[PDB]
Amino acid sequence: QCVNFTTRTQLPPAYTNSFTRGVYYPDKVFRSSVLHSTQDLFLPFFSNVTWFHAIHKRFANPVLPFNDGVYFASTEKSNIIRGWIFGTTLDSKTQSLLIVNNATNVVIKVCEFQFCNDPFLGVYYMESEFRVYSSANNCTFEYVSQPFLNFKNLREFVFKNIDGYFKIYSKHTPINLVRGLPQGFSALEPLVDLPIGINITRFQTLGWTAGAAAYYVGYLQPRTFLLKYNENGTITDAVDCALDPLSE
Amino acid sequence: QIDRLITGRLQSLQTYVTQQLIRAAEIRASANLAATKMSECVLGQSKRVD
Amino acid sequence: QIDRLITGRLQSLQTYVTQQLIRAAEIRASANLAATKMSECVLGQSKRVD
Amino acid sequence: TKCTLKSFTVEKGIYQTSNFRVQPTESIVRFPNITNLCPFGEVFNATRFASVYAWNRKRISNCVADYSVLYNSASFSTFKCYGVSPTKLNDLCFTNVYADSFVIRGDEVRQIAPGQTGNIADYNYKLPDDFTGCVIAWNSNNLDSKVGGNYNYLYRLFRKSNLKPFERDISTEIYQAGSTPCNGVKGFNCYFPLQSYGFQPTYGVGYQPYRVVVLSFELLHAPATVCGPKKSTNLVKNKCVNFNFNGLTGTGVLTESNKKFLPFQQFGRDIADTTDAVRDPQTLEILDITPCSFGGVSVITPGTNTSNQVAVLYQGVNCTEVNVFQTRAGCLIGAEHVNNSYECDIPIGAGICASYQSIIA
Amino acid sequence: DSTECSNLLLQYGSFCTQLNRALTGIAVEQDKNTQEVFAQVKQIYKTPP
Amino acid sequence: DSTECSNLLLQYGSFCTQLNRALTGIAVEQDKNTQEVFAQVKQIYKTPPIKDFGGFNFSQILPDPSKPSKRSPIEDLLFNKVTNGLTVLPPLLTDEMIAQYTSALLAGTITSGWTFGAGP
Ligand SMILES: *[C@@H]1O[C@H](CO)[C@@H](O[C@@H]2O[C@H](CO)[C@@H](O)[C@H](O)[C@H]2NC(C)=O)[C@H](O)[C@H]1NC(C)=O
Ligand SMILES: *[C@@H]1O[C@H](CO)[C@@H](O[C@@H]2O[C@H](CO)[C@@H](O)[C@H](O)[C@H]2NC(C)=O)[C@H](O)[C@H]1NC(C)=O
Ligand SMILES: *[C@@H]1O[C@H](CO)[C@@H](O)[C@H](O)[C@H]1NC(C)=O
Ligand SMILES: *[C@@H]1O[C@H](CO)[C@@H](O)[C@H](O)[C@H]1NC(C)=O
Ligand SMILES: *[C@@H]1O[C@H](CO)[C@@H](O)[C@H](O)[C@H]1NC(C)=O
Ligand SMILES: *[C@@H]1O[C@H](CO)[C@@H](O)[C@H](O)[C@H]1NC(C)=O
Ligand SMILES: *[C@@H]1O[C@H](CO)[C@@H](O)[C@H](O)[C@H]1NC(C)=O
Ligand SMILES: *[C@@H]1O[C@H](CO)[C@@H](O)[C@H](O)[C@H]1NC(C)=O
Ligand SMILES: *[C@@H]1O[C@H](CO)[C@@H](O)[C@H](O)[C@H]1NC(C)=O
Repeated sequence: QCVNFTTRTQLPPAYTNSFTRGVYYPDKVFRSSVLHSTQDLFLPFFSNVTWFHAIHKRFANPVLPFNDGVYFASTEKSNIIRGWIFGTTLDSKTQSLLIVNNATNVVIKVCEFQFCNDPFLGVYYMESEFRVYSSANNCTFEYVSQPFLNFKNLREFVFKNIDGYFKIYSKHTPINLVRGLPQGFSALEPLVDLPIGINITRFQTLGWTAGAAAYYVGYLQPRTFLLKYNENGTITDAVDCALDPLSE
Repeated sequence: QIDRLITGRLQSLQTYVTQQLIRAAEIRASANLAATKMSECVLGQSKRVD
Repeated sequence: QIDRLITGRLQSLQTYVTQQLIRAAEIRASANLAATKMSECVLGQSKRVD
Repeated sequence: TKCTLKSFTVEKGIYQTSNFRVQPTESIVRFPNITNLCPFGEVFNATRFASVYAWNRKRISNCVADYSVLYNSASFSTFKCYGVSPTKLNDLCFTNVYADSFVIRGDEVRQIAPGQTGNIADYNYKLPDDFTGCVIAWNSNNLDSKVGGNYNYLYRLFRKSNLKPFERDISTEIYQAGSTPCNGVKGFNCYFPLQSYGFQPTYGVGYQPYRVVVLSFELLHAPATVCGPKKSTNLVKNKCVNFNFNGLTGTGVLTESNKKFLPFQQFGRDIADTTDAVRDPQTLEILDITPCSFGGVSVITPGTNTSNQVAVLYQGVNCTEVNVFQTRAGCLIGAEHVNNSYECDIPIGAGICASYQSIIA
Repeated sequence: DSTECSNLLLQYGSFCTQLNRALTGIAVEQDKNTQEVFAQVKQIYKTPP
Repeated sequence: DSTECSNLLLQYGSFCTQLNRALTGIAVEQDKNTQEVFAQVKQIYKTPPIKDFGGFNFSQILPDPSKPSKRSPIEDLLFNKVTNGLTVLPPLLTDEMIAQYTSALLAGTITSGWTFGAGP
């Protein structure tokens, strides 16, 4: 069951600076009071990231190419974002991922679904509206895990497809700025690795009212960073070796 | 594969020992100069300029 | 094939840097001698024979 | 010393001859807890099994399979593998496991194998010639058979062409024995394709039903979510042992550490990018791994024409881990330490010297 | 300019860094030699006309 | 600890012997350097208890009896301002011994001029 929306007011997506966010732990290795340099898919500091808005009319749910790595930031309050869509063609011809977070727990499924052109949810002020797919033919992997969850809460996410391992990184950050991204440093820890081993090149983020929601999309690129580990082992600062000559 | 690792690590070790020998030659020249300064400036008064 | 070329050229480069370091040590010794001569023969009169 | 200098006469001095190495004593392996067991209880001892023409394919993935328990069960009258080794099942890894469960006669068990020609192989269930895995069969007289005849299980008897590998056929199209047309109505030379089995307890060996489950492995580019079990031994600390922690193997002395790992972190590295701490998969504690106390062995000797007495220095080695005196250079054995001071004769290091007068340090 | 060769060369570690560092040391050493031989006076003197 | 790697390494001859020999030569040469710089006098001289040197003040270069290492203030400042099969061999002369040698040189050059360098 899908439904077309036509009450949107057409508006091009905005772009905004990345500042000094997007640094994640490249491995499970503890380090203390040392400077470590590694070559891994990293988001260059101070780049334009795509900005998607949802406010009332805006409800931006486009479908974007994955390339080799994607950065998700979400200045999210009251949990309007409930899932994600990952795959190649997003139909029953091919095999895609279903990564969702409903009112009980998070479900990770690798099945041949039939996604709607307009996948969306709805909350009555209690949620009883599930319009995200129409069929589910062949599953190949099901996984249940612990739940991941003025804008107050910030969610950071990095996704990669390296040798069949789907690495997800995350951080919860307390923010108090209303409109755009804050300025500061935040290291992302690895939360879960998915041994999916499938091709993925395209993805989608998951009258009526459009709740106050916003999120950002950035892209990962192969380069070299210089990461600072403190005594307790947390990445406090990082240096992009190819940003500007001083950092180099 | 172990022979490849052995020749690589052996080349690294020989490079390290060679540069250690060169640095040791430089340090030995500096120490001979320091001994000469000790003898001629500390144990005596030197007429040599600078 | 590229590994053969890489090990050969890296050996050649290391050899070149090794004699460069040795000749640099020799030239540094000669320059230290020249500085000593400048100090003791140009900036003063030396009692050291020859 | 004579062997190292390659001479029978050794002049006075100190010579580095050997390299001390604290040999490992135990071999310690710790692997995480064996959780998420595969649902083998709903497969191999389920209530009812499927028919041979409509075999249920059960897929096993995202779990650890303990093949020891199944392999040590003696109720399986036929445990034959065709592409792998039964004694290696608990170590090798596979992407996924497909279980093909069906019921056939006690004599038709052999036909579920490559290179076999028969009714079951051609019209009911076919395996490829490059099949890998195991075919497991066990007697089911006391479960499937009934006094009045178990007619629930059907099998395909006549088909126009041989079966392709892992192909099902759930259609009930009427077979044409001869050349006369048949539009789905039975006639003189047109019979039903599926036949019911005549399972009765009174029959001897040869007619009893056998529940047969066939496991086939896949080696696709996806990660091998199905692996064998892991056997973790006990932990011995504060000794030079062989440790292998989740694929990280080496030698060292394991002690308690006051460093605080973040929960996701497993390994730890120092400035020189060498492993120094690892988190134990069984118990969430951090063990500092210091290297086993190696050192260069030096032999202190006067001239062989003077005496044959020697003193031994273990450089940078604590005396408790090897006339036994502890210097800042290392552990010096064979030299009696005196409280008086002389001129240096044989240099040891850190202000200590050795001389022959007995060898004094 | 080959990227495959450079990728294979990266697997040899830091040999290139050592060679570049040694050559840079020699290069600055030459300038230090010239300074220590000739720049012995911070005072520029001129002969009278 | 790999036995097969060592078995292969025996086919390479005495490269390890060469490297250990060269490093041992460097190690003994460092001690020889320190001997030739500092161990130039075989008499250990001490400064007199009364520091009456005609108004000259050597307190910054003479050893401090309050310190446990018996280093001079300038020496203590210098020591404060300067910060897998591999073993670091300690030097033959400790920092205390080098401080004593320097103290003997200072005491000789203060109480005796250049005479202690050419005899009694
Ligand atoms: C919402 O709009 C989209 C875009 O017009 C619809 O997607 C098309 O659906 C028709 C079937 O009616 C297909 O023939 C087209 O190929 C679809 N377009 C694309 C790009 O795939 C979608 O079906 C609409 N939703 C509903 C419920 O009708
Ligand atoms: C020699 O010099 C030292 C330091 O230059 C003098 O020590 C100072 O003494 C005065 C008064 O006695 C103190 O207020 C200073 O704090 C001392 N300085 C230090 C660094 O401790 C010393 O008096 C001088 N004269 C003699 C004879 O030793
Ligand atoms: C990002 O893109 C927009 C338009 O595509 C451009 O105006 C902006 O300057 C870009 N950002 C940077 C940092 O160049
Ligand atoms: C959430 O999704 C799971 C998976 O289908 C389902 O079992 C559960 O009932 C759902 N909960 C709610 C509240 O919709
Ligand atoms: C995938 O689903 C389709 C339709 O549901 C089915 O015809 C096909 O056999 C399925 N593939 C497999 C491998 O079972
Ligand atoms: C994945 O699919 C895309 C098409 O969306 C294709 O360009 C790419 O080559 C595929 N990659 C693999 C590894 O199959
Ligand atoms: C490391 O954690 C401890 C927790 O007791 C804290 O006291 C200390 O300040 C932390 N280090 C830094 C650099 O913040
Ligand atoms: C049937 O097989 C399952 C396999 O998981 C096993 O747990 C169970 O004990 C078996 N039943 C009997 C009666 O042994
Ligand atoms: C694993 O088992 C050990 C021993 O029972 C227990 O201490 C530990 O909490 C278990 N879980 C994990 C995640 O290590």
